[PDB]
Amino acid sequence: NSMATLCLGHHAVPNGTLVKTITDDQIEVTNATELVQSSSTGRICNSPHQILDGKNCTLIDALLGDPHCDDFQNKEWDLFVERSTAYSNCYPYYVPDYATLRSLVASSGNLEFTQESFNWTGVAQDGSSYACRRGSVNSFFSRLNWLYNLNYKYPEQNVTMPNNDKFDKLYIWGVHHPGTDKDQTNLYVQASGRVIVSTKRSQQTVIPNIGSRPWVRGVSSIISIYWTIVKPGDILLINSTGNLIAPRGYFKIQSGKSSIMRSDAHIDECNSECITPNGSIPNDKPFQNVNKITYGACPRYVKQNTLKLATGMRNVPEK
Amino acid sequence: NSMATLCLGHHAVPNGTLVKTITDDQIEVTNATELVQSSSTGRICNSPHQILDGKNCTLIDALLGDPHCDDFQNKEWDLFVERSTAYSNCYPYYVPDYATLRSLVASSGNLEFTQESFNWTGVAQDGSSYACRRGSVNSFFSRLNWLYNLNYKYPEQNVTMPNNDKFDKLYIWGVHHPGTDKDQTNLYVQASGRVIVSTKRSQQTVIPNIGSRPWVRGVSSIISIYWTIVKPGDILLINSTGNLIAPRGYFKIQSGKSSIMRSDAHIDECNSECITPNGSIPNDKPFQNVNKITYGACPRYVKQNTLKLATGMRNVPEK
Amino acid sequence: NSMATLCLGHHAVPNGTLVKTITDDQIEVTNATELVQSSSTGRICNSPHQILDGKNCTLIDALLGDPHCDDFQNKEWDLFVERSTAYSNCYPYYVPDYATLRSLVASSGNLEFTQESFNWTGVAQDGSSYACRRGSVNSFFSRLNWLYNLNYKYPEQNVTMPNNDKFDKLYIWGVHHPGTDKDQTNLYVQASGRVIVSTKRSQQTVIPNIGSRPWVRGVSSIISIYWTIVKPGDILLINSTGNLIAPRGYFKIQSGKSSIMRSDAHIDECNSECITPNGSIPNDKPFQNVNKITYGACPRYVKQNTLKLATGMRNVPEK
Amino acid sequence: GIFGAIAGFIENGWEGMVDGWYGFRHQNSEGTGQAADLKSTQAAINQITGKLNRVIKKTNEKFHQIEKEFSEVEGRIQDLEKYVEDTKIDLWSYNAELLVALENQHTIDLTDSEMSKLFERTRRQLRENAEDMGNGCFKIYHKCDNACIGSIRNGTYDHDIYRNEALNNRFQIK
Amino acid sequence: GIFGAIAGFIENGWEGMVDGWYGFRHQNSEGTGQAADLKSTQAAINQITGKLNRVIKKTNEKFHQIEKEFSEVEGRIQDLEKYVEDTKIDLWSYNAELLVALENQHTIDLTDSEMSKLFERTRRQLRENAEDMGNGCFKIYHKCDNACIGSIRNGTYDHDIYRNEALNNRFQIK
Amino acid sequence: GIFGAIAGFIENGWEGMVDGWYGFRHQNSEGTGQAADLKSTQAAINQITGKLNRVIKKTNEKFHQIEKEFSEVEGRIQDLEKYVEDTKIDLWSYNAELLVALENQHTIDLTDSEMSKLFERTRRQLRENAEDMGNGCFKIYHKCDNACIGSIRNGTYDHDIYRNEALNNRFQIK
Ligand SMILES: *[C@@H]1O[C@H](CO)[C@@H](O[C@@H]2O[C@H](CO)[C@@H](O[C@H]3O[C@H](CO[C@H]4O[C@H](CO)[C@@H](O)[C@H](O)[C@@H]4O)[C@@H](O)[C@H](O[C@H]4O[C@H](CO)[C@@H](O)[C@H](O)[C@@H]4O[C@H]4O[C@H](CO)[C@@H](O)[C@H](O)[C@@H]4O)[C@@H]3O)[C@H](O)[C@H]2NC(C)=O)[C@H](O)[C@H]1NC(C)=O
Ligand SMILES: *[C@@H]1O[C@H](CO)[C@@H](O[C@@H]2O[C@H](CO)[C@@H](O[C@H]3O[C@H](CO[C@H]4O[C@H](CO)[C@@H](O)[C@H](O)[C@@H]4O)[C@@H](O)[C@H](O[C@H]4O[C@H](CO)[C@@H](O)[C@H](O)[C@@H]4O[C@H]4O[C@H](CO)[C@@H](O)[C@H](O)[C@@H]4O)[C@@H]3O)[C@H](O)[C@H]2NC(C)=O)[C@H](O)[C@H]1NC(C)=O
Ligand SMILES: *[C@@H]1O[C@H](CO)[C@@H](O[C@@H]2O[C@H](CO)[C@@H](O[C@H]3O[C@H](CO[C@H]4O[C@H](CO)[C@@H](O)[C@H](O)[C@@H]4O)[C@@H](O)[C@H](O[C@H]4O[C@H](CO)[C@@H](O)[C@H](O)[C@@H]4O[C@H]4O[C@H](CO)[C@@H](O)[C@H](O)[C@@H]4O)[C@@H]3O)[C@H](O)[C@H]2NC(C)=O)[C@H](O)[C@H]1NC(C)=O
Ligand SMILES: *[C@@H]1O[C@H](CO)[C@@H](O[C@@H]2O[C@H](CO)[C@@H](O[C@@H]3O[C@H](CO)[C@@H](O)[C@H](O[C@H]4O[C@H](CO)[C@@H](O)[C@H](O[C@H]5O[C@H](CO)[C@@H](O)[C@H](O)[C@@H]5O)[C@@H]4O)[C@@H]3O)[C@H](O)[C@H]2NC(C)=O)[C@H](O)[C@H]1NC(C)=O
Ligand SMILES: *[C@@H]1O[C@H](CO)[C@@H](O[C@@H]2O[C@H](CO)[C@@H](O[C@@H]3O[C@H](CO[C@H]4O[C@H](CO)[C@@H](O)[C@H](O)[C@@H]4O)[C@@H](O)[C@H](O[C@H]4O[C@H](CO)[C@@H](O)[C@H](O)[C@@H]4O)[C@@H]3O)[C@H](O)[C@H]2NC(C)=O)[C@H](O)[C@H]1NC(C)=O
Ligand SMILES: *[C@@H]1O[C@H](CO)[C@@H](O[C@@H]2O[C@H](CO)[C@@H](O[C@@H]3O[C@H](CO[C@H]4O[C@H](CO)[C@@H](O)[C@H](O)[C@@H]4O)[C@@H](O)[C@H](O[C@H]4O[C@H](CO)[C@@H](O)[C@H](O)[C@@H]4O)[C@@H]3O)[C@H](O)[C@H]2NC(C)=O)[C@H](O)[C@H]1NC(C)=O
Ligand SMILES: *[C@@H]1O[C@H](CO)[C@@H](O[C@@H]2O[C@H](CO)[C@@H](O[C@@H]3O[C@H](CO)[C@@H](O)[C@H](O[C@H]4O[C@H](CO)[C@@H](O)[C@H](O)[C@@H]4O)[C@@H]3O)[C@H](O)[C@H]2NC(C)=O)[C@H](O)[C@H]1NC(C)=O
Ligand SMILES: *[C@@H]1O[C@H](CO)[C@@H](O[C@@H]2O[C@H](CO)[C@@H](O[C@@H]3O[C@H](CO)[C@@H](O)[C@H](O[C@H]4O[C@H](CO)[C@@H](O)[C@H](O)[C@@H]4O)[C@@H]3O)[C@H](O)[C@H]2NC(C)=O)[C@H](O)[C@H]1NC(C)=O
Ligand SMILES: *[C@@H]1O[C@H](CO)[C@@H](O[C@@H]2O[C@H](CO)[C@@H](O)[C@H](O)[C@H]2NC(C)=O)[C@H](O)[C@H]1NC(C)=O
Ligand SMILES: *[C@@H]1O[C@H](CO)[C@@H](O)[C@H](O)[C@H]1NC(C)=O
Ligand SMILES: *[C@@H]1O[C@H](CO)[C@@H](O)[C@H](O)[C@H]1NC(C)=O
Ligand SMILES: *[C@@H]1O[C@H](CO)[C@@H](O)[C@H](O)[C@H]1NC(C)=O
Repeated sequence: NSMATLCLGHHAVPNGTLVKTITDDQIEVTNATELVQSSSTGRICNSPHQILDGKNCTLIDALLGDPHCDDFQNKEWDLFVERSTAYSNCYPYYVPDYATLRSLVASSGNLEFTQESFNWTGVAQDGSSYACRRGSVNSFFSRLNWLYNLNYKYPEQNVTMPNNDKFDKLYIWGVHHPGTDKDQTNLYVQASGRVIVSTKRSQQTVIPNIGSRPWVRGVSSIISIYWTIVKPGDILLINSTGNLIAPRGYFKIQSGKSSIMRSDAHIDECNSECITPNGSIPNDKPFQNVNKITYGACPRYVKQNTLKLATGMRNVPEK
Repeated sequence: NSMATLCLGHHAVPNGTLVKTITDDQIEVTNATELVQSSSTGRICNSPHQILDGKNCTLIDALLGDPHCDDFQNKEWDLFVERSTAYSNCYPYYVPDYATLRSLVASSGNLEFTQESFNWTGVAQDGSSYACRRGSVNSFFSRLNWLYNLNYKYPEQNVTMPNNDKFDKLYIWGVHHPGTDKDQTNLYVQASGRVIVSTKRSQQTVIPNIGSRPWVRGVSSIISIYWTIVKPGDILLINSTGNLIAPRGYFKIQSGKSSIMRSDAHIDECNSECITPNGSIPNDKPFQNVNKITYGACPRYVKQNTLKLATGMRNVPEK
Repeated sequence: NSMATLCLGHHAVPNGTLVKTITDDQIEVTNATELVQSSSTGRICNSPHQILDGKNCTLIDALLGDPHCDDFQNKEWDLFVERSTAYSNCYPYYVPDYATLRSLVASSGNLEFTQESFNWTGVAQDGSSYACRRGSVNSFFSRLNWLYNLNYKYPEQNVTMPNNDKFDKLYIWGVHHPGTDKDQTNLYVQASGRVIVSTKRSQQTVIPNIGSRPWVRGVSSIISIYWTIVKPGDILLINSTGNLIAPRGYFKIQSGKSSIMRSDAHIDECNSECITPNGSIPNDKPFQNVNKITYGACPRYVKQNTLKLATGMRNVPEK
Repeated sequence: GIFGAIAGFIENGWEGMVDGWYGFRHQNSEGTGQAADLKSTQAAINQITGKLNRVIKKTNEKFHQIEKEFSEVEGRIQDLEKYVEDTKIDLWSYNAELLVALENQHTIDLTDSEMSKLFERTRRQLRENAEDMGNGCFKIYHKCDNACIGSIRNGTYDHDIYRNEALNNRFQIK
Repeated sequence: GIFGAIAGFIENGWEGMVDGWYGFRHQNSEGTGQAADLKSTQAAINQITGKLNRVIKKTNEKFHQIEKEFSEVEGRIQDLEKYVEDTKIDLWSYNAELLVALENQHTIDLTDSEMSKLFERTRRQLRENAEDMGNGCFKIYHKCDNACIGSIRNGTYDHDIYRNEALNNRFQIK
Repeated sequence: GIFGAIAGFIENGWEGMVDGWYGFRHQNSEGTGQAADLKSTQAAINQITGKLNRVIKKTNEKFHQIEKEFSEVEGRIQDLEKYVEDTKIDLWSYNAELLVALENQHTIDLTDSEMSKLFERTRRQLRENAEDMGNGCFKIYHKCDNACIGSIRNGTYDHDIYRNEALNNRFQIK
């Protein structure tokens, strides 16, 4: 009847979602999508990243070659996982800047060991200990050679070993600190001793300090652990008058995306790009509240547990 | 005329303020509020944070136990305030990584000292000096025990001290470097020796070097101050041929909101959550321009001294 | 019925550019401008910053006084450029905290040397070496004073030097490590010794270690390099049995805009506020993609190589 | 929002519309109907999908970093490793907090905009044959069957063939 | 601003409107008055108070951090300690500078909106009885006493009763 | 844009208008023509010039910093020196990406506004002598020679002179 009404409008839903804006702290919209990823299975996915389960061995213990860690020789990883249930079962030792040696070996990504022959003379090799037993059978670190006197003589070792290759070389070695002045002369028939390890670019000098250390697996001695990198054309020069824990070769050092993480999470046959100490998490969201420690393609850690991004208009329902 | 005119409009003021926008550099709105804190009383409020005025005492001089710092024994704080008028008045000492020791003691937040009787034998205890004088009476660092000869003998020491509690112990010990070859043998009878202070996890070795040091307060000697932390189930083990400034006990060391700040600001009885070396500032603004050094719930330090957030419309006034 | 049409429209361009927005990823506006400087000329402009081309000399070699670096004495700089082709031709040395010593000297900005008369008594000075030949004639580092035996004797040395000026003073010194116990006695007669360099605020103590070193330019020994800053009203205090590489004076240590940079880029006659290792770049744009290492008024390094800022409306051309 | 159309001169939204974001309800001789407008619905969706895809954007693949939990007291160097990671987290938290607030403020305004665009599209289409009742509805002053209504929503309303009928109803004695 | 009403077709603001932000001002045969609009005034304040509260607020509470000043030349590690803190300060100075520019640009634009919304809301009310003079004022073509004017400031203005008088004053032998 | 005028109800732009950003095209008794509008053009340009200068700020200018490349493996302290510089670059790369995005969104929406503002200014001016065709064009119902057109482009169009003539051309038996 000469009339017709045309109304224009927009939709609504019975159940909106609250989001934040510049103006309001909470306001209702028809839809939102979460931006903070704050959950996980609790299980590190074994792919696409080459995972290595350290089980009972710290990466340093596998490096030195603690007998109960012989499985890990010449291994590769993108992520080495250190477990809280790890123990050391060889000769007692300490590493000044332990953290650094752990960092650099973890970044190299492998324990590829290459054996070299140093021309030690007049010296007994392959020294073993009661504290570092390989089956109720005295033995020592698998990558370290314990030198001691042969027939009441420890001639001053002096040996060079040049890097005639492309790859840089990582040598691990140590200095023995006997408990008593007796242990010193029994092993090395000379008090004190001296270890001088040189490259054309670096120079480490150690004087062994004789003294009683805390009782560990039957010994009151200890070993200081040192590392040395030798670039191509350079030389490794070792000059010891006694108390040298000699090396057996070099570790092949590379530069890649490898690293190390501490967790007790189990490992499954799943696949996830992002790894945390809490197991893998999905990287579909831009932020995550799980942990500030991550590996790989991950969301950025923030403090918020939820950040809702509005994907719809204001929800205005029945007045 | 059957006329009527209805006009719509907005308010205005005479005194508008200029603000920055995306488009314009200075544009006049009707009202803006400041977002940058740029002023302070010049005074520190002693609540809600427990302030400890170090007066003439540095945190290190209170730790070791200076005579004139006697009033700080077993004291706690949230913010220790070191002053520039501070001085030392005891034996001359120096501390390798002084910055680290100060930092770790400051974050610990107490000087709660527990006595412990070490089993030193054949050695005179409680050595004093002309430099650290508690009146005319000579005495020494309250928390340190100077060991020296007894009946013209000093026998090589070996003493343990296990941590049989549930918390971390912090020991502060030292080594004596005398100015003369003569003073060495009058105190310790033997030549230079080794002080070996290890734990299961730590390891520390100091070799005393006899030499002429800067004459200070009557002596041309010096004491190297070191520290050690002992885990639960772990053991502190000292082995000294001589030259040992031995500890009288340990400090309890836990974590929390404690810190330290260099400032000469007077302290009043007010209430402000934010402390700066220039005094307390109100945290009602989100940014501040007073100092990058802050303690507490503070505005964030920026480089601007004013950021006016407009809280009104454009000011359009007269013609 | 003679009407008339009046149309409102806008600006359009055949050659629009694509920019990036909040909603669209590529969208065509009429005009934009680049915000990321991505290209360099490959040359360092000689102004406004006072470049000092080190050429075959590193800053440390110039500091110490490598004979082929004598043309760097008392030279000032705003930016020192170290070249990859540099070398050393004097006595073999090594500097613990090399990076630190190089850092603080580079920031000082000058090698201004001031001689001082240390009262050495009983020792022959100005020791030379074949490894540090000054044209077929033997000599040593220009800023260091090698002390050896005078008439088959070496008196234990002691010297003070105060800082009576209003500026900090930088002292560079060394300690000699002979390669055989033979050379140790033929130089300082004693078997080994101690070097004790102290101030009121600092303390340094070095024990020389005899033993062979990699053969370099004739000798199998080495010098360790140390530095000491003496503030106004303080004192430098040398005390040494032997093996001392004595200082000849101090360097003025200043604070300013000076720094150092590694680059093989040629230096050209031009002007550019911003310097990067791979060449000077313009700073009209707010961001840059050339290198994260810069010096001067530079744009901020970002990962993007292009960010176009729209300067016009959307381009809607001939439909 | 800033265009005063959604939660504005349109009192509330339609829970009865599920096949579009914006639409038309009408009343005439034949009865009532309801149709969603695709052009405006699609326009608002393509923008929100665009910014959603820009925000969710693969970036940030890191491998060997610094340590961030420590089991020993070390002081100076550890103080810094903590200050560094802490300073970084606060900054990315702020970036995250602001990004959400801006995108959400803009999302509301831009959807409010598309409602206003559709209204001004329909208003210009009707020329002089209808009036704004204020509730978001138009009072059409002529007989407009379902076919006629269809031509409005679909860009094919020819206002000339109704202009005489319409103006006669708008002005007369009443 | 972007709506072109404040500092736009509104040539200036009434410096003597002390009881509100937006409002009316009239002249009829009786007299000339003035009154503020509570709805548009409260709308603009609640958005500005809202953003003010987000911008103030905690939380930044920090207690033991790195040393920011140094009396000694130390070299490498102090270089880093300085660089870390300097890097942090520049980033926050940026965040603060940009935050104020965005807020103020929007604080201005949303107030310009509320002016235009009150105007459009008013024109929807007068329907066909008044005309937009273009300066922010309406010319009303019928006799409108003070109770009539007051009926425009609320939804009570019934245009149906003034339509016949207004259309005749609008259309005649001019 | 959010105002729906550029790339909206204006079907396309004019490549042939080189003396401004916004302008008039007319068709009347004396012929046709084109003329840029200076006010709207200068409004848009001064805003874009303004933000452009804030963006090229310029600040920064650092001298002695930390080393950022390393020829030797060193470990802990070097891991930190890299993590600090890396953390900073990602944060500035973010700022730069978000800045360009926000600015360009605003550059487009403000140029859209200036078009819509020029249309509304023209709409108010013509008052009751013209109808909105829906494409940014006005049908002017009376004889409007070049002087009349020019009086619109400059802001001095007296609708009163043409009102009676225009109102008759609008209402009849079409
Ligand atoms: C400087 O001062 C330090 C400390 O004061 C001192 O170091 C001390 O040296 C002694 C001697 O070596 C050493 O004594 C015994 O400690 C061993 C650890 O004891 C722990 O074991 C408990 C259970 O495991 C545990 O609850 C506690 O933590 C406890 O403290 C202890 O095992 C040894 O005793 C075994 O070995 C001897 C040697 O054969 C036997 O005679 C004993 O019977 C005993 O067990 C025997 O029987 C088992 C069968 O069950 C058999 O299989 C095995 O082979 C063994 O023979 C140690 O004698 C202290 O531990 C040590 N303390 C510290 C802190 O280091 C230095 O010696 C002093 N320096 C100098 C130069 O004198
Ligand atoms: C290696 O090389 C170093 C370098 O020289 C050398 O060390 C030097 O040793 C001497 C002697 O020990 C020492 O000399 C005096 O230094 C003190 C600082 O001097 C000024 O500062 C004081 C205020 O702060 C004030 O005295 C003056 O302003 C002074 O100018 C100085 O105080 C000492 O003075 C005492 O010295 C004798 C000691 O009896 C007396 O002559 C004085 O009166 C004075 O005090 C004595 O008298 C009072 C009166 O009652 C008495 O109560 C008190 O107990 C005391 O006995 C120093 O003599 C140098 O400072 C120091 N050099 C330095 C530090 O750089 C080593 O000796 C060398 N090595 C070897 C093995 O020889
Ligand atoms: C501990 O163990 C270390 C390691 O084995 C050992 O160090 C070695 O010491 C010797 C000492 O002579 C030294 O000998 C060589 O030094 C030179 C090598 O130079 C380069 O040669 C090649 C390329 O040029 C390349 O293969 C090398 O890698 C190296 O880059 C070289 O000069 C020597 O050759 C000499 O041979 C005779 C000796 O007289 C002469 O005919 C030569 O010209 C030359 O030396 C003489 O030349 C000049 C001529 O003007 C003459 O003036 C001068 O006086 C000189 O006598 C040797 O080949 C080893 O290099 C070195 N090795 C390392 C790694 O440092 C220690 O000696 C051992 N410690 C003890 C106490 O025995
Ligand atoms: C770490 O902690 C332990 C635990 O206390 C300390 O152990 C103690 O070390 C000292 C020193 O090594 C021990 O005393 C020595 O015991 C040995 C035992 O063989 C003994 O030889 C020695 O005496 C010899 O030294 C004298 C030095 O003045 C010599 O002059 C003398 O030799 C000459 O005299 C004989 C005459 O009989 C002549 O035939 C010759 O002319 C000969 O040349 C003498 O033989 C000391 O007495 C002590 O026993 C030991 N304690 C324990 C419980 O084991 C460490 O010292 C400590 N290490 C640190 C702090 O670095
Ligand atoms: C809160 O607490 C902080 C901490 O102190 C105060 O910050 C200080 O502020 C003062 C004054 O603004 C600063 O002192 C002055 O800085 C000048 C320039 O600094 C640089 O330039 C010189 C080059 O000449 C460099 O050598 C120097 O190392 C700096 O890098 C100095 O030139 C000043 O010297 C004196 O002499 C001149 C004569 O030329 C006088 O005109 C001056 O007034 C001055 O007295 C002086 O050093 C100081 O640097 C700041 N310190 C810090 C740590 O930041 C705040 O001021 C204080 N209050 C508030 C409200 O924040
Ligand atoms: C400004 O200045 C900077 C500094 O020099 C320049 O940036 C560098 O640019 C170069 C390219 O010219 C980059 O080098 C390239 O990146 C990779 C680095 O090599 C890795 O791989 C080896 C083992 O394969 C590792 O040992 C090493 O440690 C690295 O991890 C390589 O992918 C590249 O190798 C390519 O070249 C060789 C031949 O040279 C080929 O045989 C290979 O197959 C391969 O194609 C190459 O080395 C370097 O990474 C950049 N950053 C730096 C040095 O920090 C800028 O270019 C310069 N100019 C501008 C305008 O910015
Ligand atoms: C680094 O390793 C090297 C290995 O080559 C080692 O070098 C050896 O040093 C010792 C002592 O420094 C040398 O012994 C000397 O040999 C010469 C050669 O004839 C003799 O002339 C010397 O006799 C003197 O020394 C006696 C000491 O009691 C005196 O009493 C006597 O009267 C003589 O004056 C002395 O025996 C040895 O020759 C070298 N090795 C070689 C191959 O030459 C060095 O010690 C190591 N350094 C460390 C570990 O710090
Ligand atoms: C710092 O500088 C000072 C200043 O020179 C310096 O102090 C001097 O040290 C020497 C060495 O100890 C002292 O000279 C002594 O004099 C006595 C005289 O009674 C002699 O008995 C000493 O001879 C010993 O030599 C034998 C070895 O060959 C020993 O076995 C024997 O037992 C003898 O005792 C020795 O020559 C001198 O007295 C002091 N003081 C002064 C003022 O000269 C000190 O050494 C420097 N500090 C260092 C180098 O660390
Ligand atoms: C802390 O040190 C200050 C030094 O600045 C002492 O202040 C002086 O002490 C002397 C001796 O008691 C008085 O005679 C002076 O009047 C004090 N003020 C000066 C010199 O300005 C202060 O006594 C020391 N002890 C505290 C503060 O407890
Ligand atoms: C639009 O035009 C007429 C409206 O009645 C109709 O024939 C046509 O089908 C409409 N469009 C669609 C997609 O139905
Ligand atoms: C305006 O509307 C409300 C409701 O009636 C009230 O504030 C007031 O009474 C009204 N004013 C007039 C003049 O009707
Ligand atoms: C207004 O139009 C007239 C034409 O009649 C012209 O002369 C004048 O310049 C115009 N106004 C302005 C400000 O240009």
